[PDB]
Amino acid sequence: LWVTVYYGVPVWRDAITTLFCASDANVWATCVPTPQEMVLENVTENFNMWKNNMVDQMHEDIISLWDQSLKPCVQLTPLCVTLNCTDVTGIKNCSFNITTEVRDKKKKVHALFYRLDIVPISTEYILINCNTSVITQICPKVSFDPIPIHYCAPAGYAILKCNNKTFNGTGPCNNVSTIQCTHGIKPVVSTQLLLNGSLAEEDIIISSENMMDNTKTIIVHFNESVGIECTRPNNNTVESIRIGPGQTFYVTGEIIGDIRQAHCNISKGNWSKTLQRVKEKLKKYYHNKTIKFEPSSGGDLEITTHSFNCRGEFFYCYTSGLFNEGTNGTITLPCRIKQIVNMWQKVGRAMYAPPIAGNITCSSNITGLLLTRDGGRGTNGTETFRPAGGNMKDNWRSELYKYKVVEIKPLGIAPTKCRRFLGAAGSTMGAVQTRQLLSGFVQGIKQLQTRVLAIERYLEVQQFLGLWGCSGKAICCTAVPWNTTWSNKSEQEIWNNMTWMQWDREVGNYTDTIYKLLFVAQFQQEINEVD
Amino acid sequence: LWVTVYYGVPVWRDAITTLFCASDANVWATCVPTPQEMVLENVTENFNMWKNNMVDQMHEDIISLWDQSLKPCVQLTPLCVTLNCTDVTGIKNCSFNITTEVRDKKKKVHALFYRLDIVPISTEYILINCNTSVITQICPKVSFDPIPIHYCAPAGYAILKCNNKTFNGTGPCNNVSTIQCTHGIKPVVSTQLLLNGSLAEEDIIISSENMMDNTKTIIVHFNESVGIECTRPNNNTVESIRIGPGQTFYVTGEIIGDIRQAHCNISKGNWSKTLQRVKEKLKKYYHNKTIKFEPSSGGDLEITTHSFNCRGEFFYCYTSGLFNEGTNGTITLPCRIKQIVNMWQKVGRAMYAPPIAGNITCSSNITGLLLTRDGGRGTNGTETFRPAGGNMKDNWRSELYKYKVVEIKPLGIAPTKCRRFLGAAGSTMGAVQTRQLLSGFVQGIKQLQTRVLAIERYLEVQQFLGLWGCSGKAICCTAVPWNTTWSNKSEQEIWNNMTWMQWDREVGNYTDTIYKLLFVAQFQQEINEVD
Amino acid sequence: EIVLTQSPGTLSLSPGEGATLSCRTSQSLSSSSLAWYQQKPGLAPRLLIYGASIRATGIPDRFSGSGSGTDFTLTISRLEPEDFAVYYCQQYEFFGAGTRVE
Amino acid sequence: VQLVQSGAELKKPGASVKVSCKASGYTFTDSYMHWVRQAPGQGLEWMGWINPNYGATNYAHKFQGRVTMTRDTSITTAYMELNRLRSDDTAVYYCARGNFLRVDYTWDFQHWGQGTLVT
Amino acid sequence: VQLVQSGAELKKPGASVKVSCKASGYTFTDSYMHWVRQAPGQGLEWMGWINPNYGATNYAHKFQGRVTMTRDTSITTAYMELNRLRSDDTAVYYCARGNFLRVDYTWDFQHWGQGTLVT
Ligand SMILES: *[C@@H]1O[C@H](CO)[C@@H](O[C@@H]2O[C@H](CO)[C@@H](O[C@@H]3O[C@H](CO[C@H]4O[C@H](CO)[C@@H](O)[C@H](O)[C@@H]4O)[C@@H](O)[C@H](O[C@H]4O[C@H](CO)[C@@H](O)[C@H](O)[C@@H]4O)[C@@H]3O)[C@H](O)[C@H]2NC(C)=O)[C@H](O)[C@H]1NC(C)=O
Ligand SMILES: *[C@@H]1O[C@H](CO)[C@@H](O[C@@H]2O[C@H](CO)[C@@H](O[C@@H]3O[C@H](CO[C@H]4O[C@H](CO)[C@@H](O)[C@H](O)[C@@H]4O)[C@@H](O)[C@H](O[C@H]4O[C@H](CO)[C@@H](O)[C@H](O)[C@@H]4O)[C@@H]3O)[C@H](O)[C@H]2NC(C)=O)[C@H](O)[C@H]1NC(C)=O
Ligand SMILES: *[C@@H]1O[C@H](CO)[C@@H](O[C@@H]2O[C@H](CO)[C@@H](O[C@@H]3O[C@H](CO)[C@@H](O)[C@H](O)[C@@H]3O)[C@H](O)[C@H]2NC(C)=O)[C@H](O)[C@H]1NC(C)=O
Ligand SMILES: *[C@@H]1O[C@H](CO)[C@@H](O[C@@H]2O[C@H](CO)[C@@H](O[C@@H]3O[C@H](CO)[C@@H](O)[C@H](O)[C@@H]3O)[C@H](O)[C@H]2NC(C)=O)[C@H](O)[C@H]1NC(C)=O
Ligand SMILES: *[C@@H]1O[C@H](CO)[C@@H](O[C@@H]2O[C@H](CO)[C@@H](O)[C@H](O)[C@H]2NC(C)=O)[C@H](O)[C@H]1NC(C)=O
Ligand SMILES: *[C@@H]1O[C@H](CO)[C@@H](O[C@@H]2O[C@H](CO)[C@@H](O)[C@H](O)[C@H]2NC(C)=O)[C@H](O)[C@H]1NC(C)=O
Ligand SMILES: *[C@@H]1O[C@H](CO)[C@@H](O[C@@H]2O[C@H](CO)[C@@H](O)[C@H](O)[C@H]2NC(C)=O)[C@H](O)[C@H]1NC(C)=O
Ligand SMILES: *[C@@H]1O[C@H](CO)[C@@H](O[C@@H]2O[C@H](CO)[C@@H](O)[C@H](O)[C@H]2NC(C)=O)[C@H](O)[C@H]1NC(C)=O
Ligand SMILES: *[C@@H]1O[C@H](CO)[C@@H](O[C@@H]2O[C@H](CO)[C@@H](O)[C@H](O)[C@H]2NC(C)=O)[C@H](O)[C@H]1NC(C)=O
Ligand SMILES: *[C@@H]1O[C@H](CO)[C@@H](O[C@@H]2O[C@H](CO)[C@@H](O)[C@H](O)[C@H]2NC(C)=O)[C@H](O)[C@H]1NC(C)=O
Ligand SMILES: *[C@@H]1O[C@H](CO)[C@@H](O[C@@H]2O[C@H](CO)[C@@H](O)[C@H](O)[C@H]2NC(C)=O)[C@H](O)[C@H]1NC(C)=O
Ligand SMILES: *[C@@H]1O[C@H](CO)[C@@H](O[C@@H]2O[C@H](CO)[C@@H](O)[C@H](O)[C@H]2NC(C)=O)[C@H](O)[C@H]1NC(C)=O
Ligand SMILES: *[C@@H]1O[C@H](CO)[C@@H](O)[C@H](O)[C@H]1NC(C)=O
Ligand SMILES: *[C@@H]1O[C@H](CO)[C@@H](O)[C@H](O)[C@H]1NC(C)=O
Ligand SMILES: *[C@@H]1O[C@H](CO)[C@@H](O)[C@H](O)[C@H]1NC(C)=O
Ligand SMILES: *[C@@H]1O[C@H](CO)[C@@H](O)[C@H](O)[C@H]1NC(C)=O
Ligand SMILES: *[C@@H]1O[C@H](CO)[C@@H](O)[C@H](O)[C@H]1NC(C)=O
Ligand SMILES: *[C@@H]1O[C@H](CO)[C@@H](O)[C@H](O)[C@H]1NC(C)=O
Ligand SMILES: *[C@@H]1O[C@H](CO)[C@@H](O)[C@H](O)[C@H]1NC(C)=O
Ligand SMILES: *[C@@H]1O[C@H](CO)[C@@H](O)[C@H](O)[C@H]1NC(C)=O
Ligand SMILES: *[C@@H]1O[C@H](CO)[C@@H](O)[C@H](O)[C@H]1NC(C)=O
Ligand SMILES: *[C@@H]1O[C@H](CO)[C@@H](O)[C@H](O)[C@H]1NC(C)=O
Ligand SMILES: *[C@@H]1O[C@H](CO)[C@@H](O)[C@H](O)[C@H]1NC(C)=O
Ligand SMILES: *[C@@H]1O[C@H](CO)[C@@H](O)[C@H](O)[C@H]1NC(C)=O
Ligand SMILES: *[C@@H]1O[C@H](CO)[C@@H](O)[C@H](O)[C@H]1NC(C)=O
Ligand SMILES: *[C@@H]1O[C@H](CO)[C@@H](O)[C@H](O)[C@H]1NC(C)=O
Repeated sequence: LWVTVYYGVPVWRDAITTLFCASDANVWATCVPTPQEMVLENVTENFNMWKNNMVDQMHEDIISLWDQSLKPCVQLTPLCVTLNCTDVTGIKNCSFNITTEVRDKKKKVHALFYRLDIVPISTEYILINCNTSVITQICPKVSFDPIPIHYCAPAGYAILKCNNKTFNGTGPCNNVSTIQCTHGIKPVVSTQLLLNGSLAEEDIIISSENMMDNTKTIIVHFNESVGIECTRPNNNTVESIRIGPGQTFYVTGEIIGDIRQAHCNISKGNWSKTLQRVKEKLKKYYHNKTIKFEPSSGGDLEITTHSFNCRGEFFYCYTSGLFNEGTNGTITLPCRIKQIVNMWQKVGRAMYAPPIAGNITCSSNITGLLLTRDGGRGTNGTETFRPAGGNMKDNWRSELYKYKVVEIKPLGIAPTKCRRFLGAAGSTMGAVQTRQLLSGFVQGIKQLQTRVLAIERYLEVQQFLGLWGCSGKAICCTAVPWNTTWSNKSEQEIWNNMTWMQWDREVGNYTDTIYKLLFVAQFQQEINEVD
Repeated sequence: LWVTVYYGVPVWRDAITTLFCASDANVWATCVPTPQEMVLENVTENFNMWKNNMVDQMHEDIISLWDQSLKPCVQLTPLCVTLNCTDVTGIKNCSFNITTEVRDKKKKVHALFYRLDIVPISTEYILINCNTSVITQICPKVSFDPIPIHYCAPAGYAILKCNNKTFNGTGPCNNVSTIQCTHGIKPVVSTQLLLNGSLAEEDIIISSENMMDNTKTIIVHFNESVGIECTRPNNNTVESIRIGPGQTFYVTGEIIGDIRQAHCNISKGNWSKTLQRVKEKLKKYYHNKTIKFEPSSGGDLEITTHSFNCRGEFFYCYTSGLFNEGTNGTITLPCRIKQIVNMWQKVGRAMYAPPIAGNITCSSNITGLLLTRDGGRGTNGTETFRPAGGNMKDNWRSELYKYKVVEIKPLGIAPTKCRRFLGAAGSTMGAVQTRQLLSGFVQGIKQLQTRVLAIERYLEVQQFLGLWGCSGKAICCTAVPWNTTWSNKSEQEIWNNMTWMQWDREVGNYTDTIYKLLFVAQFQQEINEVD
Repeated sequence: EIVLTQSPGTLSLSPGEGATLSCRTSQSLSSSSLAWYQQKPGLAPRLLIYGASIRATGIPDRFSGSGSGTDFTLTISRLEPEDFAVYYCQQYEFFGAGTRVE
Repeated sequence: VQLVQSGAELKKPGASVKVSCKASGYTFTDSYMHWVRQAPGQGLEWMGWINPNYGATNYAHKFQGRVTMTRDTSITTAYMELNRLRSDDTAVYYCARGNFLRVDYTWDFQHWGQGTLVT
Repeated sequence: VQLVQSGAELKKPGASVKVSCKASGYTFTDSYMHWVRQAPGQGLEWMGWINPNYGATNYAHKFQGRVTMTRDTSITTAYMELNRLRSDDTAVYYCARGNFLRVDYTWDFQHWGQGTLVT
């Protein structure tokens, strides 16, 4: 048989590439608005939720957008002054002086600051993280709502989604689907309970890199949402403080009525039913032992409490009432409001979240749960699972676990007799390239780099084909005979009962071996023609 | 004979193009880490060290990286205050007050400043260049070490290196070599003695644009390194001063022990031997006269003294003991430490180099020497050479003098009978294009512009070939006959004992003359085919 | 719960001999989950092999090891005088008792 | 890697010790600071690890409730406080940096500090 | 190009003159400020040039040690100080900007100032 070059082959390899956000018609929609799906029969791929790259790109893209969106906003470096704070409870009435819009005049102002937002230096205080970070007020009239964000692959790449319902996150998938853009991924911020996520279709899904390793957070996806309604019941009045030419500093002031506590309600009915289901499921994935739950260990109020972000107000709700051992009721959780918060900890940056008049309410759907396992030689056959926080990428591993990014690779060199998107991935070689697959190779600075790179890969494949005498045609018979050492297989074995992927795995060792022969054969043919 | 188009020809022309730094696995390695070399037999090229462009790009890329690296660093605009300075010698104990991290509180602090870093306004002083420039502290925990930097050419270009040992910098080269990436070029900073450079292989190499012109620095490369060990022996203690939210200002304070002088040792053995060799060599490149040396003229301590940068401390060592007229010993040079330095003089910028606890030592290898020539009608037959400083590009002309950047130019139109990297540069036309040369045309914003430009040149050559009926083939016989006016030469003269370069020089006048005929001939052929 | 028993014996040997050491694991784990440690008499322990086959920096060539599933093994070809100290097999979290060489 | 630990002292029943593992010369934030208990002439034990960027800590089942592991990142010094010590707490105490610090992802404790032999 | 020089005065043996060549209306930093001595009804002479961004100066062999050429860039005024003048120093003094200022790289002095006839 003789070498034969096929262009537009449905095969791929794992790779790292720049994607781009799309969103739907704000911090995110400053992304270009759009989602086709096609099932891939007979295809099995080894997915990996943990060694993925879309989480490591989603993290950096959240950092980049949060830094970009907070550049034309106020900087509270003039506000780092001594604060005369008295009791108004966890709230302090703080009086201080400022350099007003007329610079040679000083004005005394008042503001209600929470005790978590100030540290002492008596009654003299300063705003927390002034002497380590540069606080930046979150801009009003620009909402920071987590709108759904799709991830569309660039030219020459594709995204495979695993449709197996019981898929835990690692290993083979029963049947997959190539898509352009992922589903709406709300970029939520949480610590111990994943909020507003995607529910599991049929069953509870538990995942870790290795359960016997204890430094590795265990993700648990609920197939049934648990309602959670939470609220800040204080009647705040927002006061504007002018500190410069167009810079305004919004503070709380003069709460009206009772100073009530922010609480976070969960229902004792659906909760502990879902938790008993989780307990039943975690019985099987270990040696038989009693499965039961403990509160969080010591740590930063950022990890010891279920934190999130509701309407720009940062809640820190204790979860000791959830993970401590059954009828209808309510599991009302105390919460602490924090204004100066530094999430995704950047040394030298903070964030003053401005206050809101009236009250707010926070209704969300718990669709997940992050856990960890205590170790030691504790015997007694009971495993103590505590909630775990920090390492923010986990919150986006729960939404990017079905997806995988693959690099499409043409030039599937196979032998034949002659000489001289991804719909057919699982199909055998016997019984379309130009119509469907090949046209999909061209159809800020990040998304410009990925498009220039798409152009380079299209030219670095088209030039190879042109140098192998294949300028205008997709299938070429070539003048290089098929060696016996290149895993010699019969035509029956190859073009029947064997898919393109297994063939790609078969002769991956002979890359840059047939290529040199093709170059020199084309050059020999042309130099014979000219002579 | 008939016109014939060859694609992948080994010829080139001098051009200006964007390169890119590579480095090896910091300011520079924030560059993408990698270097093939191939000798070019029978090739002579007219190199020019002075009208080069890599020095004018290396200068701007040092400016760009030094500006980029000093953006997230402290700005000492609050520190421009009155300084109560007394004697501690060249060092002054200066006490002053600052606006601390709490803005409505002032704190008195102390600091040891050199007398060169302050100017009077008594005992009241201010930091030098406050009222003309914005001082920017060089960031600690980011080393500014001059790591070796390679220069790799983009797609479609190449770098020729001259391997002739006695090559002074101008004129023909005996044999050259095409490379991808240059050798490790340490971007050192010096004034009168080139430090840590590349030694000459066999003999001392002297260079100027024109020696009879006196405004033009004479570079001298030593083929033997001269050891030079230098040191700041003061036992400094660094004190941190907080001036803002995360901004720290590092000062000297409380020297322990004797206040000793920074000195720079050279050996009187190897020096004046190397200088006698330089004298012998400079006897020949002028009319016969006695060759002998004088100290530097008047000028800024930046040019009157051999300056450099050792571990971030800026030394200014006087060289009057070197260029003033023989046995073993030491030539110990006094030095003055300067913290506030403004090199590559940018109006409105400075640089506070932070201090270091303990002592430091500065062992380096003098591999070069910059000189100039006094003029006048001085008679007596003695030529007075003084060291010369400033014009920083000279320090990188000593490292980028063997290299030259060339633009690869296909479409080497030659006549034949028929009708219808750089390895073979010096080879005759009789007795490879696709295998070796053509695949090398595609294989920040600067390095993205140069790659988009590579794509444009590949499309502006491939489109030309496609419009000349040469879509998939590299060698084309065409329907345009070879005029007698296009320097008509026989087949024997052209395809034997004549290289591609001389042929390119022969018919360079007829660009955009055969091209129009090729366009109209292809269009005539196609319109005949359709009719 | 992962039980890491170790073989008995005190290995009354002289310099220049060899030594075979072994550690058992209670579950079918891969080779990456087990490491070996020198335990000196009263100084800080150091690591030789992590992953059951990959040596560590600053360590001579005389130590090698292999094993998959159960019955992991360490072998030393030339016992220098400093090598007559205790040796520990480390799991994820539970260390080993430590086989003895005199 | 420089780890500079503190000094030991016998603590009576009901006291509290605060041992430190002051680090220097590396990225302290991206580094676990596992703690290890050496029983006297006996096998080691795993006290617990502390991620220092968030304080997220996990102790052993044996010492769960009796120990607490604070960390300071400004001066890049991790802490370990042990209350309610008894006379059976005779041991040595070291701090090990590993768990993906080295090439392998599994717990591969390389650098160790100076020891602390609180009885 | 505007060059505004200063006024002259006869200087006795041992005095010091400080003549100026105050420039305006161009890039003073990227411009040499060569000095030229006109002997009385005789050929010219090259006193010396001064690069003003660094002060790097080169004088003639005749006046090496007796002259000094300072420059000020803030007010874009170059200086030339001559000490130890004798009665044989009768001449005129002008400042010429050239040496690649014009198209040609070689010394092509175009614009000249106002003259100064210190005897
Ligand atoms: C999980 O998902 C749930 C469901 O999506 C989220 O809960 C919603 O959060 C949004 C965004 O914060 C809430 O929208 C806000 O509601 C407020 C009340 O709006 C009502 O009342 C006003 C009159 O006062 C009517 O005009 C309006 O139609 C409603 O009837 C408003 O205060 C907010 O408006 C403010 O923001 C918008 C930005 O879009 C500005 O344009 C406005 O000027 C104004 O500043 C806003 O509309 C919504 O109410 C919540 N729904 C429920 C059912 O509670 C959870 O937040 C989410 N969980 C997490 C952790 O993110
Ligand atoms: C021409 O070329 C020579 C040779 O390369 C250069 O001289 C070297 O310069 C480097 C860079 O400044 C010097 O490296 C520095 O050395 C110091 C001493 O290190 C010794 O001691 C410490 C213990 O104190 C040991 O750990 C170490 O192994 C050595 O034994 C250190 O103070 C420096 O470390 C500092 O910088 C690094 C940045 O890489 C930081 O990571 C550190 O935290 C710390 O801040 C540094 O290593 C080197 O010693 C010099 N060599 C000699 C032989 O003198 C010349 O500078 C160069 N000339 C010019 C003009 O550039
Ligand atoms: C997530 O699901 C995957 C499967 O989709 C689980 O992989 C399973 O891993 C265990 C070991 O951790 C395998 O057990 C052993 O495998 C070897 C071959 O590798 C075999 O020789 C042994 O007899 C034993 O079976 C198991 O086969 C493998 N697959 C399946 C289908 O069970 C993974 O553990 C799951 N993890 C989590 C955290 O949810
Ligand atoms: C560096 O080396 C080059 C040669 O590689 C030197 O070029 C030489 O330049 C001089 C004039 O400066 C030439 O002398 C004259 O050349 C003309 C022809 O151009 C000739 O007609 C005269 O008789 C006389 O020879 C010389 O030929 C030329 N080349 C060589 C090989 O000597 C250059 O001067 C060197 N410069 C420095 C500063 O090192
Ligand atoms: C993909 O789905 C298939 C079923 O379509 C899973 O195969 C079996 O599924 C049943 C029902 O959940 C389990 O009891 C069996 O243990 C599964 N077999 C094996 C060999 O695991 C398959 O596991 C699914 N893949 C994933 C990753 O969950
Ligand atoms: C989520 O999964 C659980 C566990 O499989 C489902 O609970 C089962 O519900 C069926 C309903 O017919 C009962 O027969 C089973 O006994 C339940 N199992 C347990 C363990 O209680 C639950 O229905 C699923 N939820 C959804 C929305 O599909
Ligand atoms: C929060 O406090 C404000 C204080 O002004 C309340 O607004 C007042 O509401 C009363 C209702 O009787 C009106 O008569 C006043 O005119 C309102 N004042 C202003 C300035 O608007 C507000 O109602 C309080 N909110 C709640 C939920 O109690
Ligand atoms: C939590 O999930 C439930 C469904 O499980 C959501 O209830 C639906 O909300 C949509 C919103 O478009 C309504 O159109 C449906 O009628 C609701 N379904 C039912 C059965 O009530 C609920 O909104 C989710 N909660 C939040 C806060 O988003
Ligand atoms: C390139 O090298 C050749 C020798 O291989 C040089 O040619 C002669 O070299 C000798 C030895 O240095 C000199 O004495 C001759 O004067 C050289 N001849 C000429 C005509 O110059 C050649 O000069 C070298 N090229 C350069 C630029 O140095
Ligand atoms: C650097 O070049 C000089 C000058 O050619 C070399 O010095 C010569 O060394 C040889 C050694 O055999 C002596 O015979 C010559 O007399 C020396 N010349 C002079 C003018 O003194 C020196 O060896 C070269 N250095 C290197 C490292 O190649
Ligand atoms: C530079 O001065 C410091 C001042 O502290 C010296 O450090 C002291 O060194 C002595 C040596 O006997 C010790 O006893 C002190 O404890 C050290 N003090 C501190 C704070 O570390 C240092 O040795 C001096 N360096 C030199 C080269 O003399
Ligand atoms: C100056 O150059 C000499 C060689 O001429 C360097 O000495 C060598 O340094 C390397 C460093 O890797 C050592 O491995 C060699 O053994 C040294 N050679 C000899 C003959 O001693 C010297 O290091 C250079 N100086 C500096 C400061 O870089
Ligand atoms: C704070 O304000 C009260 C108002 O009565 C005043 O008496 C007190 O002195 C202030 N505190 C400080 C520290 O200035
Ligand atoms: C603030 O400034 C005012 C200026 O009138 C002064 O009266 C007051 O004491 C200052 N107090 C504080 C706490 O900064
Ligand atoms: C294949 O994926 C499709 C997606 O539409 C799904 O309906 C189907 O159940 C999957 N196949 C199996 C065997 O689960
Ligand atoms: C919250 O504010 C709304 C708006 O007026 C009011 O109707 C409601 O009673 C308030 N409730 C609480 C609990 O603060
Ligand atoms: C999958 O394999 C079956 C085997 O019977 C075959 O009929 C089917 O066509 C294959 N899938 C595709 C997409 O060709
Ligand atoms: C083809 O087979 C021959 C058999 O002799 C062998 O020598 C040669 O290396 C093979 N070619 C390649 C490219 O593997
Ligand atoms: C400088 O400090 C000394 C300290 O004794 C003080 O007496 C003196 O007045 C100060 N100088 C000025 C100008 O304030
Ligand atoms: C600096 O400020 C302090 C404030 O206490 C004042 O005492 C001192 O005189 C001021 N001195 C100088 C020199 O700026
Ligand atoms: C040609 O360059 C090579 C580079 O390896 C060098 O060895 C050789 O000496 C050069 N030729 C001549 C004649 O110098
Ligand atoms: C320099 O510092 C080192 C470090 O302690 C010391 O050993 C040496 O004696 C010092 N020497 C001088 C000359 O300052
Ligand atoms: C250089 O010219 C000689 C002339 O004899 C020839 O033999 C040699 O092949 C040429 N070089 C190349 C690279 O072809
Ligand atoms: C070709 O030669 C003829 C001779 O008559 C001349 O007129 C014509 O201009 C030439 N063509 C070109 C393109 O030079
Ligand atoms: C300054 O910052 C440190 C951490 O770097 C913090 O512990 C300290 O409390 C801050 N200072 C004051 C006065 O609050
Ligand atoms: C202000 O800057 C000028 C140069 O522009 C300098 O000569 C002068 O000394 C500076 N002023 C003071 C008070 O030092």
